[PDB]
Amino acid sequence: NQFYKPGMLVPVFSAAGLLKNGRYQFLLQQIETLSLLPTEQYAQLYEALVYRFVEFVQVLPIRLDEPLCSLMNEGLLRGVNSLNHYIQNHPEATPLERYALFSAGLLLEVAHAVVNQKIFITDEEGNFIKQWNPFSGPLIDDVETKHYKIMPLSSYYQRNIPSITPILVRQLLPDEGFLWLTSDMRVFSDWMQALRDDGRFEHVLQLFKHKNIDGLFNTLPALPVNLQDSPATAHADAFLNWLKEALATNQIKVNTSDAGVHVIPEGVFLEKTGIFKQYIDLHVNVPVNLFTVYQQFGNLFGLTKLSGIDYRFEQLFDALKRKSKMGFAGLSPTREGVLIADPNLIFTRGEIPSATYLKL
Amino acid sequence: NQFYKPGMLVPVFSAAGLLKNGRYQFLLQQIETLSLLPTEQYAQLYEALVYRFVEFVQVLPIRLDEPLCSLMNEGLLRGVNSLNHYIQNHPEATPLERYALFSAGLLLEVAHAVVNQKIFITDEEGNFIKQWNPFSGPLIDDVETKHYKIMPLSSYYQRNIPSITPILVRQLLPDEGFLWLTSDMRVFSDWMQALRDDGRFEHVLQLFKHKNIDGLFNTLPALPVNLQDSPATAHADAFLNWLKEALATNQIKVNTSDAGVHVIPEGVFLEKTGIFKQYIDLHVNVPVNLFTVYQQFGNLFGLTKLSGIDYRFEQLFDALKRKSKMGFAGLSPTREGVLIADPNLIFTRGEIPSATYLKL
Repeated sequence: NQFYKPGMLVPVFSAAGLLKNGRYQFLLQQIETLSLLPTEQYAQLYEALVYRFVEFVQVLPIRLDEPLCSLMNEGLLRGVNSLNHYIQNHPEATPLERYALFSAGLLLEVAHAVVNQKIFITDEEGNFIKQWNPFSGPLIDDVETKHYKIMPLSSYYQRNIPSITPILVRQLLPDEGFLWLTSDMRVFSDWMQALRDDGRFEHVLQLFKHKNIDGLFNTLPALPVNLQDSPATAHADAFLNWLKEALATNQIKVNTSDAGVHVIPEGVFLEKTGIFKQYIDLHVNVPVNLFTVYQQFGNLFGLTKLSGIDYRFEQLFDALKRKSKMGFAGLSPTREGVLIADPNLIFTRGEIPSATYLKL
Repeated sequence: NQFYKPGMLVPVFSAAGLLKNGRYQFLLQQIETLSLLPTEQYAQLYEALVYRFVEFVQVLPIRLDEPLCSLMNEGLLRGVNSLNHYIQNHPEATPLERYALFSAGLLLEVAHAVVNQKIFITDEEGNFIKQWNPFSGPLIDDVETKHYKIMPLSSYYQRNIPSITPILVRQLLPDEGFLWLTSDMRVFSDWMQALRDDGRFEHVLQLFKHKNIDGLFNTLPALPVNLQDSPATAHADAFLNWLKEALATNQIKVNTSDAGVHVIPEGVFLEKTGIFKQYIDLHVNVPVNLFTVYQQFGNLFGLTKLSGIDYRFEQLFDALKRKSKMGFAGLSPTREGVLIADPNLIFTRGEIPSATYLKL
């Protein structure tokens, strides 16, 4: 069992690459038999669904403290084992009911690919290229996408799971599959209810969750993932991890005159000669200058890339009069730095402070 | 204010036909000004959204005891009036926020087109041609669709509103519109929360619901709808209305030997020489024979049409021994009739009885 380490690069796999182990191919063979469908239709409906699911979730974990591959493997187990158990209780289950249950068990947690993290597509060095939009398709739609970073989000977006799930299910199901589900309104209704987690399928899905299910498959392999270093961002990764902990335990002034971090309605502002310098000056034994940490932060969030629209160089605008009375200015108002549009990538373990002095 | 009468035919309109009144064209002009968008983009994003919305909901009421056109008119008012009020409180609202709020207010109740009724597409006489699948597109996708019947459903499907809404919103929004919403995760999050009814937009949407909103538009016209008679089904319509009331007040044996109505897992069975004959024999002053009422029921539910897959001629299979001891049989087991796959079109005002003797 392998876990993601903050800041490492993950390779992208094809669904063929993720499904190559004999255990996954035996599961597909067993699903075909449970499906009651001819081979052409099993391939169209079930096989295509699995491949599109795996391509989409890749090796992402169900939650960030869970093992890699857990999203795909728990999906596949829930689907095959629920379907097997249900059939054993209801031998008359129709082909449509079977597809409905399988797809519900498979896709149950698919929204975790959206809410738990943002995915930064990078080059082999870790430089940001673009941010994955899961609603436009899987990572593999772009044949040049080879590596990505997992950027954790606060728990704030978990509230949207009930809205995201139905969208992503229709996005991932073959068109003919979704059309067939809509051809019976009672099945469709119970399928949509099943997908809502927290109807005829509620009992078996519950048994699955309490590990009380009779399974065809006990376990699925977790293939080894060669996580790689991110040399072009490493100091910026250490900076970010530090900033997250220090915000999580109120170690940093935010929104005051003194502080190098400000929350405005447009996001979280990180002032260069503020929060970055503070980090340098706190850590006297780490071998990096402000220039390099700031540049690497630029590399990490795509500050030079037009695709990185959420992360940009900004300047914000009493302060001078203060330095004249309390300092030596008596002998520019603007503050210089990086704006991150979604503070949930920075405040990942407590409340986002309210917007509160400097403006654009 | 016009209300739907059970069993009448509704004409189909084009969005151009539904939006022709000056008040709707003035609302669109005002929306363009509130949008902050150039004309090309307003047309792509807002105008296309409205036209696709109206085409989809046609003159359907928000609820079956509400006026015709109420779905489209409350949508349009909620959208324009919420957007106007919000802007007046937040003059800095971005173009994306404005589109988000407008689309949320517009589409809020769009799932009512799916859950409140089934729509039977008919010919000018009222003969069933096919059943509308709202997930495949609006009625006007088929250029031959000119008339339809509204077939009320029980309240059972209201539980699915939270799942149906997000699907139908993505289905109806221009692709570029949905993509733009997904480009900011905080806006997207608050938009999805707004769409969930029962975030930055919750306050204005609430004001709308409690009629505490400052509006640009007070009212929208309800165009007159020429509802038409359904001669090829009229006796079947009276039958159905009668069957619904009698089930709603336990006036009919169901699931017993004696009764002409049975609930099996596959739906509600209506026996020809049972429930149809009972109706004839209860109503000695209505001028119709069993043959005509049964045939017209066939016309109503498409029993001769392959598109009417939910409604079919069936035969189900003690009874003979009973007639030998208690009748004159001593001097076929099968029962003949119509199976309706979704009992929520028959039991529209109480619980569906449990499946309980005869089988396929």
